[PDB]
Amino acid sequence: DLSVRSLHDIVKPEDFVLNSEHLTTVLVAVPKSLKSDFEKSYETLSKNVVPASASVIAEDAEYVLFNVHLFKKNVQEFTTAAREKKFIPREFNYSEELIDQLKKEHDSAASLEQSLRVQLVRLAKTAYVDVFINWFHIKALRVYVESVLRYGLPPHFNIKIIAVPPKNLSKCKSELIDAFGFLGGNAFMKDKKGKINKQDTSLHQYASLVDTEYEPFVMYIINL
Amino acid sequence: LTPNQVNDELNKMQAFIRKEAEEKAKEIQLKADQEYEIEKTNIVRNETNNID
Amino acid sequence: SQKNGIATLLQAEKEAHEIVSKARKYRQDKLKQAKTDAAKEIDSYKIQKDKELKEF
Repeated sequence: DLSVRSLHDIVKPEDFVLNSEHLTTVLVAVPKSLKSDFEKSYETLSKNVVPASASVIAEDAEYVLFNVHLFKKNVQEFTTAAREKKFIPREFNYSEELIDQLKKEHDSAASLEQSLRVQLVRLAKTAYVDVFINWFHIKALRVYVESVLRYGLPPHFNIKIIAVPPKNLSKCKSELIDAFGFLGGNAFMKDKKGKINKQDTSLHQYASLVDTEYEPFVMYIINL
Repeated sequence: LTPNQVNDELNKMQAFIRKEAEEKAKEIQLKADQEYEIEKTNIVRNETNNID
Repeated sequence: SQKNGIATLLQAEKEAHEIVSKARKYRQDKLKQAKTDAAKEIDSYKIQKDKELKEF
């Protein structure tokens, strides 16, 4: 789309002339309707407009992109005259450094996104494992210390990880509560199930830093 | 555009190209006449004052 | 007709630019000329003072 775009990959030595300074090239972004209107008008926009220069070097859906060659002084008259007709000039000259730098910007931008994406996909996967080993280290620690706080002695505990098949968690949690619950409270015990996460209330979050609903024995629920 | 108009613009454009070059070249070599004289009198006047 | 119009004009442009180049050439030589033709008057003026001194 033309509104900021200047071409740099469709250059040619004759559709784009600037080698001294007498001749220059102005590009004109012309709506499709207006394409005939430009082919007719191009010569009249200023005096000293080079003959038959008006050709569509590039074309898109909304716009057709023209080149016209003309004298440098006359470029001011040309541009203003172009805007009355209700075209929009896009200014690009054929200085060597211009052509090269825009081309470079496309390339340098593809190379930055490319390198980065490969390191970034790799970095997350490598990060993922480390934070996994570390998450379980805290839970193991957390559970151990808690057990000491709630049961007291012995410091030697019987500890298991039980794999529950998906959607049997609530039924599993209840059965454990009935059997073992008496140990940590014979009155501090109620039936409960599943794990609900909230910021409505702080109850039901099973934690020792904010007030929660007291579980009858140490049980922590891991959702993956 | 049509072949008669493209030859009409072709004679007009190369008329300007030369004319601009000729005009510029004329200011350039005119100034050269002025600079030769001023600077030539200065170089003389300065050192003839030393000799005196 | 695109590379017909461009061509007539490119030939003109290189001939135009060369005329401009000739004038700058002329202009650089005139500035050298100034110093050369000033240097030639100073050393004639010098022995002229010396001549009227050696008489003195």
